[PDB]
Amino acid sequence: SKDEYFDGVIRAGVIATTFWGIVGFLVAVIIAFQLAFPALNLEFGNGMLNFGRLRPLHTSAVIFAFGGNALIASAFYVVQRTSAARLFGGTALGWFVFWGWQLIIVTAATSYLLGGSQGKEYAELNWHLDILVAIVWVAYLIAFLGTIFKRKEPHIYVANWFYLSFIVTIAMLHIVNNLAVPVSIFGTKSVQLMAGVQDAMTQWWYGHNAVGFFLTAGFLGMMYYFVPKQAERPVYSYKLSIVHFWALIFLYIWAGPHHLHYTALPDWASTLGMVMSVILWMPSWGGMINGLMTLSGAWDKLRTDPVIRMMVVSIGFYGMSTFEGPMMSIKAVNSLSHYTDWTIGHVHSGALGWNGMITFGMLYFLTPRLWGRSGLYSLKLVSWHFWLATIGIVLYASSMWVSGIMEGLMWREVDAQGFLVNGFADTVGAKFPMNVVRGVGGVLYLTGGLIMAYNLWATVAKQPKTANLAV
Amino acid sequence: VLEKNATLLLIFAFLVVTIGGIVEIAPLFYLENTIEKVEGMRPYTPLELTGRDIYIREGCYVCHSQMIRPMRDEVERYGHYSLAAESMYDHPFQWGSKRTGPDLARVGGRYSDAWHVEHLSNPQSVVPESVMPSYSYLANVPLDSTWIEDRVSTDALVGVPYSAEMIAAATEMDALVAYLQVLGTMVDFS
Amino acid sequence: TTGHSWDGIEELNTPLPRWWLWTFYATIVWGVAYSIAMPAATPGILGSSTRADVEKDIAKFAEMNKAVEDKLVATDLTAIAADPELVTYTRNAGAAVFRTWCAQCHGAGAGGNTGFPSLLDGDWLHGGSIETIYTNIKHGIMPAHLTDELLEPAQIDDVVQYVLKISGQPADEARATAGQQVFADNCVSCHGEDAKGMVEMGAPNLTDGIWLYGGDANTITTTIQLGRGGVMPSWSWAAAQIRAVASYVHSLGG
Ligand code: HEC
Ligand code: HEC
Ligand code: HEC
Ligand code: HEC
Ligand code: HEC
Ligand SMILES: [Cu+2]
Repeated sequence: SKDEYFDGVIRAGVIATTFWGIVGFLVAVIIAFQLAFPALNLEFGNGMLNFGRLRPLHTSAVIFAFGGNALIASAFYVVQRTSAARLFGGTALGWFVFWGWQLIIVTAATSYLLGGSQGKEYAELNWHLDILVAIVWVAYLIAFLGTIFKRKEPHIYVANWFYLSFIVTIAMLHIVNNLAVPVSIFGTKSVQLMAGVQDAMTQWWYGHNAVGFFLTAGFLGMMYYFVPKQAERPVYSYKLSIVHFWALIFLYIWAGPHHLHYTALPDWASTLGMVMSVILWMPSWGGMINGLMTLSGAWDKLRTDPVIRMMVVSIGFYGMSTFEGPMMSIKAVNSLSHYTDWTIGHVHSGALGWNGMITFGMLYFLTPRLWGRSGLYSLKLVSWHFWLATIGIVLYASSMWVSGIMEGLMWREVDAQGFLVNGFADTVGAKFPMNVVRGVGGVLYLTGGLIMAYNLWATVAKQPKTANLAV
Repeated sequence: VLEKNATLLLIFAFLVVTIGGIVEIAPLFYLENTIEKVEGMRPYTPLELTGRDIYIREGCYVCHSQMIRPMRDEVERYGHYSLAAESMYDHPFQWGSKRTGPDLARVGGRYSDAWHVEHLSNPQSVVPESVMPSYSYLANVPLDSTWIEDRVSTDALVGVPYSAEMIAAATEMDALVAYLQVLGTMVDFS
Repeated sequence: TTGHSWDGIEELNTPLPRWWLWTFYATIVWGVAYSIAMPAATPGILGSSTRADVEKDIAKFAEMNKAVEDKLVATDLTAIAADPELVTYTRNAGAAVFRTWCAQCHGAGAGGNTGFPSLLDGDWLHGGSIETIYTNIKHGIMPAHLTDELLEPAQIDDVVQYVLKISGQPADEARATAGQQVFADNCVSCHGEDAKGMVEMGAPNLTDGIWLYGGDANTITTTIQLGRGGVMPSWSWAAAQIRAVASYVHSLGG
């Protein structure tokens, strides 16, 4: 039997997705405030709040915990339905992935503030945690790929192409970038296998591809399932799906050196990164086109359905960032952009605008269904959430652009006499209003997250036994 | 097609995804420019190595870059643009990604130890406008150096030229200052 | 539309958008062009282009502003402070250079703080002359009496009180007699008697007015106990600029 879809894990992951979203974004707001007012840092005593330590916590919680859980819930729900079979690992393998993932985030929460970090971005957790994550991910791929193997229909939905790719590539990236000799039990009590330029390359190959697969590909899978899930029928382009997918999947791995522009990294590598990052523009947009064009005719729905609003706007930000990224990947542009708040602007445009928004919409869609509910408790709240999230994202982006341009310019600016026009401190001071506005925008987005939490909770209350009949 | 075939799709994906990594990462292992240390350079002294770990633990990297780009203005501000050879020993590499604070790569003497102590103790005190967090605990905690030998041994395994003699021979604030003082020094003297 | 449905979802067989195609192809073409043009070429740079552009940037900068610096170098530091052409451009830019390099220790104002000298004022530890200031800048930069058996716990207190009297007048009679005697013995050698101080040593005058230095009895006790040990790092490596800065610092007082 077991004809019914295993909703179990998806339910757990969805709720946790909301929870981690709140935790991660709140850390985001707090650290932002710390940039605005350093007092928020403990003056005497490292303690609980210190920016250097908290920052990676924000990073990991937001990406792996929030984004990660979103990916788990979405992939488990989506693959099951798209292929029409009950999850291959079942409660056992899949639930293991749930608890295991939970353990991973919990360990991050304890470990990071404690000070144990490799110092490698998006890599920060210590080796023991790395082994745990590798194990959980291995289990996760078996469940997912197994689900595909067990499918009913002969064809495999493109959404699964993206999810599947994301799964495999992240595993490879994680293993490779994490090679390190353990000196001690924890924290970064390991030293990376590589050093210098090589370490930088491995790091950014890993680092970009992280957003590339974890944040883009996997989420593209989400978009592929959820955007078309609507009352309106067909409008899409399958051939684009094919071109866009392969081209993206191939091209994206080359993008690593754009991080490294005008650094110690050899010129040839930097160039390869730039060129491929520019080629990357097309496939990435292919995703957005495929998503949006699908809406055509359907647009009237946008006023009606806020979940749709979220998905659509999500693609808007996605395209924007996928455009801005290639531009910043040009050496001349990077010359200005690098080390400035602009990089952050770019990150949150994609993070809040694309990743968060699509996952949000995804959850609003799925959680009622998984919960054995016709719909969310209040649509109005989804709308309010939509607005809060949108203004917050835009405010964040605007502030960062102003700050970033100001910083790059101020840093580079030379006088008539040839001397440096501004002290670094002057640039720092210039940045303050930007820091505050950013703090506010992020705060608003966070509030939207709270509204989501309230709404979801209300809906969650309704029924025990929410097997949703056959499905 | 290959739409239908799970194994084929998986294999092609793994293959497609691999090319960039093989093309970019692998050749670097082989290239000498990125491998060769500056001639003068030696590995971090045990105090400096410990301090570097502290710099890692604290999260200094999150605000401070250690990579000078080859532009005139940054050369003017920071000093000689960073060279691959400088980072040869760095497991893991410290190059920044963000400059909330200024670039640290070449503070090969720029400030006195005393200044560093006061500043780390309370950045606002020395630089009123600073965003930097206060790190007074550094003064509070002493180093046991139990682990230092293990750390150097591991680094040697990794390729760092520590002598047996170096291992045998080997406050946190002291270590951090020691680390900061070495940065970028290797190139200038050599 | 295509025949197979994936739970609700069906997909249209549609063509790639022409513009999308064009942009994709264009990017590819640009990439090939870039690679041929970059490392594998472009004209303008002999050999092969690289980060080598750095040299060009510096070189053109040098051509453009070499004259200004070169003119200044011939001129003496005193002259470079006076003259608003070089001299005034030397204060604003020297002042420009000052902010970037010096401000973090000596204050944006150049007024200084505890542990760092006030460059604006009249008082100079190493000497106010142009040569002295220049030397301070170019080549960069107090004995622990607590230990020297004789000084001890009490001797230090006494000397501190006496110095505060040289600087002004507090009231402590034991802390005065003893201190006078000690100062004449030891301190006076570097700080002189009546604390004129000696510029050669960088020993500051004890007969000063209220400055940023820890005048308090306790602070004086600490400096006497433990001694000083302050550094002015050399700008000869890091820094022409040193000269303009000397001209600026000199201009600062007057
Ligand atoms: C922190 C590391 C400093 C740097 C950066 C700069 N200065 Fe400095 N300077 C510093 C100290 C602690 C002292 C006092 C040293 C002592 O005798 O205890 C000084 C002294 C000077 C002087 C001499 C002043 C005098 O009384 O004769 C000059 C002229 C001076 N400093 C200039 C100067 C310039 C131009 C700087 C930027 C290039 C600069 N200093 C940086 C500490 C520090
Ligand atoms: C984020 C906020 C940080 C944190 C995590 C660190 N620093 Fe910094 N730092 C920051 C700013 C905005 C500034 C400029 C204002 C100031 O000088 O106080 C600095 C400055 C420094 C400097 C001086 C650099 C220079 O002027 O050449 C140093 C040496 C420095 N910071 C060191 C340092 C260390 C060791 C850190 C980890 C404990 C650290 N910083 C963290 C902002 C931030
Ligand atoms: C020989 C060298 C001596 C000796 C024998 C004494 N002093 Fe000190 N002193 C000396 C120098 C070069 C400096 C400057 C230190 C620095 O700038 O880092 C000082 C400084 C002091 C100060 C501090 C002045 C200030 O607050 O800026 C004091 C209070 C002082 N010296 C006192 C002092 C006393 C009481 C001595 C006899 C016990 C004495 N000095 C001897 C150089 C030298
Ligand atoms: C991926 C999802 C994601 C979400 C959602 C997110 N962030 Fe971040 N955040 C990141 C990443 C990635 C970085 C690291 C950027 C870098 O290393 O350049 C970061 C870094 C930051 C920083 C450090 C900035 C700096 O200059 O060092 C702040 C502040 C911040 N985020 C605030 C926020 C706020 C406020 C929110 C409010 C919702 C938020 N974040 C939500 C991903 C996210
Ligand atoms: C989350 C959504 C997201 C999307 C979508 C995205 N990136 Fe980014 N981008 C990031 C993050 C996170 C960083 C910061 C990495 C770091 O910490 O240095 C970044 C930084 C960058 C930088 C600046 C690196 C530096 O330090 O100067 C470039 C260039 C870049 N990305 C290119 C791209 C390209 C090319 C694409 C797609 C074609 C893209 N981005 C899409 C998240 C994203
Ligand atoms: Cu990237």
